[PDB]
Amino acid sequence: SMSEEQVAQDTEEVFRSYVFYRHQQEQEAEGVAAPADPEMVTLPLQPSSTMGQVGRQLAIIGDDINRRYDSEFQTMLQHAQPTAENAYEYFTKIATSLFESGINWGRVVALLGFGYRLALHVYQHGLTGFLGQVTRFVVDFMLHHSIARWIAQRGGWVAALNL
Amino acid sequence: GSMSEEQVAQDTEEVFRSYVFYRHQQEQEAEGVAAPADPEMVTLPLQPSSTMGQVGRQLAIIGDDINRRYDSEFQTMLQHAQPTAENAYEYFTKIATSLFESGINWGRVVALLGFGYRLALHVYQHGLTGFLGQVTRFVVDFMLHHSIARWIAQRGGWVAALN
Repeated sequence: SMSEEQVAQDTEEVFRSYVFYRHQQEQEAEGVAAPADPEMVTLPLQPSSTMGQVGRQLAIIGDDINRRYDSEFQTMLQHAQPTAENAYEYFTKIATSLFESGINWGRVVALLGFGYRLALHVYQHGLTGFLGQVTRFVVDFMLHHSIARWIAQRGGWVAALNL
Repeated sequence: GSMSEEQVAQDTEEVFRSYVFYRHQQEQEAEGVAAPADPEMVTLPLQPSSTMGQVGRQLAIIGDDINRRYDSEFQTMLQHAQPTAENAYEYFTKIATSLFESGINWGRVVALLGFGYRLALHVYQHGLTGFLGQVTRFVVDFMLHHSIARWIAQRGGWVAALN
C-alpha cells in the first residue's frame, strides 16, 4: 500500500522526468524555445522506471486544460519576473492560490508544469540554473499541503495516468 | 458480490500484464540489457492504478526463497528446452499441467505467472518478436479450464493474493 512518504519520494523522480520531456517537446515546435538549464535537459538515469514513465506521459498530454494552465503560467511569469532571490515566495504564492479551493488531478499536474516554467524562467535571466531548488519547492509543497497524501489515497503517482 | 471464475479469468490478464511489467523492471536492473527489450514488457500498462494492477505488482516483488526457487528452475528448463513460437503452446501446456497435477496453492498460482513471464521473455529473445499476447492467452485459459480461476474465486478473488 502507498504511503504519503513514498509519494513524496516519487515526486522528485516524476518531476525530473516531467521537465526533461516538457523541454524536449518545447524544442519540437516553432520558434527557438528559451534555452534550458543543462540539468533540466539531462536525461534521467533511469528514464524507463515507473516514475520516469509517469513523468514522461504527464508531460506529453497536450489536452486543452494543460495548455490553458501553461499559457497562464507563462503570462504570469512574464509579468512577475521572479528571480532566484524571490522565487521561493513567488512559488509559494502561486501554488497556494492554485490549491486553495481544492485538490484535483488537473491541479496536481499543473503544479509540475508551473515548476517546469519557473525553473526555466529563473535560468534565463539568472546567473545559473535553479532546478534543484524548484524541485524542493514542489516536493515540499505537495507534502506539506496534503497533496502527497491525496495522491497516496488514490494509488500513488501511477494513478495520475488513469482515464 | 460472490466473485465468479469468469470474473477471475477476466481479471487475470490485468494481473499478469502488471506482474510482467514489474518483474521485467527488476530483471533489467539485475542483468543489464544487451538486446532491445520487448516494448510490451517495458511500457507501463494502461490503467496502471487498478486493484488488479496492484496485485500483479505485489506478486512480482515478493522475492522470497520459494519464488526464487521456482524462477531458477523455470530458467534452467527454458534454457535446456529452447521452446519457440511454433511449439510454446505445447511446452506451456506440459509445464503448467505438471505443476498443478498434485494440487493448487498460492505458491503454484504465482509460479505460473512467473513461468509465463519467463516463457514470453524467452520466445521474444529468440527473434525479437513479442509473444506476450500469446502467453497471456495461455495463462488465462489454463487457469480457467484447469479450475484455478475457480479456486481463486473461492478464496475471494485475486485480491486474496495481497494477503
